[PDB]
Amino acid sequence: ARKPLIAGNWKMNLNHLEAISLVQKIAFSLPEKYFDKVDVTVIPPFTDIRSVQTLIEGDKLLLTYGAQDVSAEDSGAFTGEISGSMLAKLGCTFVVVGHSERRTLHSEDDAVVLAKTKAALKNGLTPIVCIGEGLNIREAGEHVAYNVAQLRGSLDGLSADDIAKVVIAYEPVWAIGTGRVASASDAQEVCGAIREELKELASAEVAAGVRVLYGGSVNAKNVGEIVGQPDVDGALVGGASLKADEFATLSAIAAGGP
Amino acid sequence: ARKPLIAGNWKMNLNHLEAISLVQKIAFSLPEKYFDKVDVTVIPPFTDIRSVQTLIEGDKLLLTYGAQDVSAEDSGAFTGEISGSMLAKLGCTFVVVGHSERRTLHSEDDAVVLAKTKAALKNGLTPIVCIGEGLNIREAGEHVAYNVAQLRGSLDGLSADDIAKVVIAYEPVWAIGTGRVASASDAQEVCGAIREELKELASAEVAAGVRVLYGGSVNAKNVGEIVGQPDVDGALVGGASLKADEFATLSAIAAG
Ligand code: NA
Ligand code: NA
Repeated sequence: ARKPLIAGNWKMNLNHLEAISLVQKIAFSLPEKYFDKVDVTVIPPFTDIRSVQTLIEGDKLLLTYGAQDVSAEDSGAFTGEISGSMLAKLGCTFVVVGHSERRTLHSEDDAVVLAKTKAALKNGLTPIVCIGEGLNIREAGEHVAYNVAQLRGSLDGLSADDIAKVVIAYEPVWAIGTGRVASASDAQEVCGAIREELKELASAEVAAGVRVLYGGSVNAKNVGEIVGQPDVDGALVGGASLKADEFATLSAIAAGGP
Repeated sequence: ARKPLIAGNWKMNLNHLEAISLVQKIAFSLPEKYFDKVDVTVIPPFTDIRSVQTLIEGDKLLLTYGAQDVSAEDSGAFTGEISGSMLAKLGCTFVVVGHSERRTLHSEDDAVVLAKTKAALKNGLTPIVCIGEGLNIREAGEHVAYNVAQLRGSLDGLSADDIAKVVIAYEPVWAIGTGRVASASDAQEVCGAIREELKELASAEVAAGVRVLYGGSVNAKNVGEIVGQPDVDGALVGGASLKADEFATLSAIAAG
């Protein structure tokens, strides 16, 4: 009974004028009947969010939107950082936290991701909590255990009510940017284990409601068998999200077609 | 002479509505005649820049604006980062690089700051390159050498033409948000040392034109003595930049 979710992570691409054009094209390419069957959200750079807000609200589009990161702090002397309250006032629904690129390039560990998750929740945003193992962990066959500890650390101490407001994204690092998408059974194995660990972290009933996404080289050609898996509820899309035609097509596939 | 520069670093404060309100108030409070004697820029959070751009351009205000950070990378798979071309398209004039809060909380070293400086220059932005020593360095009397070392690292290998396009902000860490402003003579000591080092990294003529700011608990009461020093060309303002009247007053003081 979990509604599919497609989240388009633009990463560091597109100025505010290109952002408007991309969202216009996506909205025109994806017929409105599909939003009854799938949630579709675009996640632009911070500097683009205002422009996307005025478009989506002005035109009454059914796309939602979100941000690529958030500060763990409330307002204060944190030069360069963006607060949950700023994102909430812009009408963001989602915020990605702990993406692999930020865990590695900006030294975000599990405790930092937890603090960002809390800041998202305090401001009414839905955090997309990212986890995923490296090729070496995978090649050693210890990927399930690796992702479980990441999940435990990144949600540590949250109540059942709080966990019920998060989304989890499994993005194996070896699948980010590489054209090497996980097979459906690979995604299913880790996403099934994620939900099973959500049982202990916050009751079985909320475990069955939390949406778990696969991310990593997702496109219109591979999204179908991946999202079709019983424990995969959607996709965190990277490079495909910058291509209006492909992003709309893969979103419609995730919905189950017409 | 070098034209004074006042830069209001809002830090992580104000949503886009509050941003519109603050910029409107500053512009009303600082008469246009002052802009011939001082450059005044506001530096809002990324999410406020579109609203600030459209207001300043739309209502033809004389303030400029900038951002609080920029990526070293041109574009691509850097979730959460903002590129120099994104900022240039929004009409930003300045970008703060290497603020103490980012050097400490976000592990930005001299090499990262240099790369962000190059990305700023690549996109026609004016980087405000921040340097400054901690309390312990200062108490040992090692402050001048520490800041010169930081400066040489943050500009390593830049041409003289490229250095002429940067601004330097000396912000001792012990003065940031603490109310422990540097004395005028202490600010002059380091800012003069910075300009002296710029003569080596670039040239005498370039060093004579580069604007060197002081920051760290600046407000209307202490700005005058500090910016009146010969090698101090303005201020990088923290909390007072959020108070339109105070920010306008310290700007008018800086203009003479
Ligand atoms: Na599914
Ligand atoms: Na001066």
